[PDB]
Amino acid sequence: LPHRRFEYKYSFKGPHLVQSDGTVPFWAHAGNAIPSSDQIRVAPSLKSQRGSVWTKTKAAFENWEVEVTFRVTGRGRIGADGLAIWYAENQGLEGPVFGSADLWNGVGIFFDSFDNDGKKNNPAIVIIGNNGQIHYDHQNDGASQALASCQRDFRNKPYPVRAKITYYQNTLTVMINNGFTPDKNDYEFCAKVENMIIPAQGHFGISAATGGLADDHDVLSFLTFQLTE
Ligand SMILES: OC[C@H]1O[C@H](O)[C@@H](O)[C@@H](O)[C@@H]1O
Ligand SMILES: [Ca+2]
Ligand SMILES: [Ca+2]
Repeated sequence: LPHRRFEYKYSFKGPHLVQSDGTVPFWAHAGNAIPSSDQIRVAPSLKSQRGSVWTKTKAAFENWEVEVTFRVTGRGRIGADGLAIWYAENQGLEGPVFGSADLWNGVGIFFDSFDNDGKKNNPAIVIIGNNGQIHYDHQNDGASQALASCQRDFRNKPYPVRAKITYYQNTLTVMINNGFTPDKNDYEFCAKVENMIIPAQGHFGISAATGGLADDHDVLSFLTFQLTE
């Protein structure tokens, strides 16, 4: 078991998430994301929305863990498009990849709500690495570019869904609390990538998008911990 050190500079949470100036401390928000005291609505349930929130400053942790609490809520059985969790060399405040910049250097964990390839494998959670030379394949839900994935339904759960994403000793693990209980700590293994290399310094990010179909994409909290052996 590795030691965890909470890092506030790379985190945000309620109940006073937003500053009077409408800014969230230590983070930058772009597009149509709305920051409020309880939560940030990265993408609203309106057509064609892009939202992102990124850390202002880079983090340089050999090992790290991230816990994100989010709600994806939609009227339909089918919703779009999803939310992305980022660790990349540069801020991807705006762009076509779930509200963020494409051709990133780093890893994106995509919570893809919409089955763009008609394989009936969505919603899905997809880990996609990148060195800045790959154009994300939105039409194929990046099936061809995925390092790992699991099928998990994060839409319309009674409690907030929690994602625990750990980078420790070169291994990237994603644990999911699928929001069926009031226990914060009930986690189920979703996917992992072994022996994976990512940039020494990076920005943490969360982004969401909509198209023809829209869901409200909400992040209650983003928590970052440095990890040590
Ligand atoms: O929102 C779902 C779907 O809506 C439209 O069909 C397009 O904008 C797609 O890119 C998007 O995936
Ligand atoms: Ca998709
Ligand atoms: Ca699919």
